[PDB]
Amino acid sequence: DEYFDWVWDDLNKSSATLLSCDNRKVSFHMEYSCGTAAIRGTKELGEGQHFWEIKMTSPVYGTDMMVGIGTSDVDLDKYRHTFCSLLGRDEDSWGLSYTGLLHHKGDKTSFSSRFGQGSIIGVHLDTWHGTLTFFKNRKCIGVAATKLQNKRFYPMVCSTAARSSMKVTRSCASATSLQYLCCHRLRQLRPDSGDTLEGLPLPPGLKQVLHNKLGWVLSMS
Amino acid sequence: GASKLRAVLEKLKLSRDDISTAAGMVKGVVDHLLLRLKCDSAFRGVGLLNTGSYYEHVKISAPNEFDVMFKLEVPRIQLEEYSNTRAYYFVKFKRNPKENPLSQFLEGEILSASKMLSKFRKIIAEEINDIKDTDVIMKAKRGGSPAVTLLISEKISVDITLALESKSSWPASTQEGLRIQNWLSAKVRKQLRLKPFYLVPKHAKEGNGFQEETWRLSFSHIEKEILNNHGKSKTCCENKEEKCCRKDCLKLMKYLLEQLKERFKDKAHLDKFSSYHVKTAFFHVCTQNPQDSQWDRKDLGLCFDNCVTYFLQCLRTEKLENYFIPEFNLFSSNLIDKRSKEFLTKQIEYERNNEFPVFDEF
Amino acid sequence: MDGEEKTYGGCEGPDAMYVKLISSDGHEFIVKREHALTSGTIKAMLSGPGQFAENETNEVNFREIPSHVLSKVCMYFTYKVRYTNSSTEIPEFPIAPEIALELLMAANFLDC
Amino acid sequence: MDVFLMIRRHKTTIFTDAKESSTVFELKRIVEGILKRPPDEQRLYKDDQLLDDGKTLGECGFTSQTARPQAPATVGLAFRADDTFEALCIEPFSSPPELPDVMK
Ligand SMILES: [Zn+2]
Repeated sequence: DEYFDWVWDDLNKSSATLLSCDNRKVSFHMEYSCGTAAIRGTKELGEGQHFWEIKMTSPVYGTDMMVGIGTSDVDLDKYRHTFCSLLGRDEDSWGLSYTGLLHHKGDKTSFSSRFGQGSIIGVHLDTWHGTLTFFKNRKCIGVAATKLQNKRFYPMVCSTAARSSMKVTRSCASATSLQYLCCHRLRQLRPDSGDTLEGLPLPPGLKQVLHNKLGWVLSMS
Repeated sequence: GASKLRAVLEKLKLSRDDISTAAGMVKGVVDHLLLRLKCDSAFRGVGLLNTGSYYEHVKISAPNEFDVMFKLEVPRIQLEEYSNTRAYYFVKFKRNPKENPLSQFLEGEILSASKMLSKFRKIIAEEINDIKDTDVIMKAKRGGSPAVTLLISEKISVDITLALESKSSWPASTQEGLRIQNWLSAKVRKQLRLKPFYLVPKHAKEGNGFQEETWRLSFSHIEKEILNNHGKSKTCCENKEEKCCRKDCLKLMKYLLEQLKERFKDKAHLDKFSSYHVKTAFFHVCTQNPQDSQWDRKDLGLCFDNCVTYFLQCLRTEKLENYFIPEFNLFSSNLIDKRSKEFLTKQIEYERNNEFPVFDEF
Repeated sequence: MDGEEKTYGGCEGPDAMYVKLISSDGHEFIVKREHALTSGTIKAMLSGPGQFAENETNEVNFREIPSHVLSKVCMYFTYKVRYTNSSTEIPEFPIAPEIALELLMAANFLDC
Repeated sequence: MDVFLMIRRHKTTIFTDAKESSTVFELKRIVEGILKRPPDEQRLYKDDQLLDDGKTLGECGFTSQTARPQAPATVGLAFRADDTFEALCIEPFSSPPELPDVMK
């Protein structure tokens, strides 16, 4: 895969987590687990476009394990000694729980089905129009948030299972261009087929670069 | 991690046979007590509520502390509420021809459970010395309902309780309970709705004192009956392929609750919780999910978690409704302190998030 | 705002504020200076020698781009120059899907 | 406040962002600033109907509602043919290709 674009912040993480494999794998509570533990990303998403998906490796359990986005105004170690959902508790953060429910602004909205060990979850972000999209097991679930203009964000994950970890496998970014918007429009006009290159004689090089840029768009509907 | 749950299940299973080996001693003792009571005039009609299963066991890891419940049929009575509790009742004898089981306990206009238990103790003490092939000692009181405690030699201990019975129709206070219609269809609901109900004695207490003479509805036989015939159809678990794991998920939770109390026995702050609360929550859960397809042997995991999540949410919201009296709130602040409630929430969540560390000591 | 003076009426020389774009079919679209500089090819070619003179004709002809494609290019240019870093909610860019199926070749042909 | 509009004549097809309170004569002034054609020589129309130079675009039916970001309203422009109305020199755009069935 193409080199990932950000790591979990070495200087910004809760007082109970260890990081490994060039920080690609983050591990939560290798002993007592007596509170919530959380981390942020290093790169800011306020400009351009972004996309990344996270692969799970450990059995799921506990109060809540959630993947989402938020600002830097939220504190990490405020729940160092308490079991709680940190993501989505305030208007400045969002979160999707493994139980198939979404947290935002301190409320709960059921969004999708549950997932656990071995599952792959994908998130698509479009800051220019301020819309956010979630993907699961290389399938489309649906749009979750919109009207997020002028706001700056970092990616966060929160955990509460001991003996458990999460692992970012791919991280890339791109700028707004015709290779973004026109191909999204084409996929909206070609949702039935799994592949979109069929019937298109366009050069293989631009084909491969548009894979590396928006592979899900050509392979998702 | 269902491997640990299956392993502890087998470990609990392997000690099943030792009960019947020692059951003969207690069988003989309760038989001698039964004949002794039957020669008396006060309790000429006392019988056995579970013939063929003549013992009841409350603790899942206490093969030496038996429990037995004697039934005592009563022909015709009238009941009334106490200060609008909707779970505690009085009793009265309304009209009968010349047939008096025992009216000498009638004081004022209430049959006296205090005198009931007072004579009940005296009969047991005057009888117990008659046994000569086994040393038996009768131990002090521990509660309103288990007013008698019987200890055999040193190991076997039994507490005896008594209950009344009546064939009259169930009162209107339980009209909305037992929402089984979606689970086992209304036909079974209607036929079990005419089986008798049992009134056990239980004192009422307040800040300025305690009011001793009060009764309470009991449904242990029906509670066992649904669990015995849990299947949506007659054929559930009748073949090796269709087995369902409804039964194990309750004995699992009893063991957890007993273990937590054992580990925190010093401060005694968790001594107000029993297995009744565990059983009620599981019954609510299975009413919520009546389909048999949700209880396959493979998973066990989502069902145990649903049980613990339901109990946790009930504990947080301070709401727990009795399965037969839908208005009764056992978790109300009148009975259980919020301090102990939050203590138990903290402990249960810690165990859930640490993957039940207490089960590893076994 | 009205009656802009600029002390000469413009800066059509080294700071050419209007440049002229002719399509293959003859359709003519004007763009402001930063609109022209947005496309890499236009800003690269405008940097050529002699093009900074006052009398140079600020004209570019696209013999390979028809009217509709050039119109959509100008549309995107105006959109991005006006609501760049927009504080208010940014409106969508909906084109009819029977007419916008070909805009892919515009990106790599014009380097925009 | 500015409104997104567009002005077209023959080859020319020019977008504009004049303020709503501006006048049609101000549109002529802008066209003069762009292509050195004096306001007097210019003539503006809507659809194919005559218009007055003193009227404002607000009363000419062009407002922010017509200023949709996806489609600014079109304003007709004409250059005086010596002394009279010039002919319809507008040239239609190229035909669009037919979409195949598998995108249908
Ligand atoms: Zn079954």
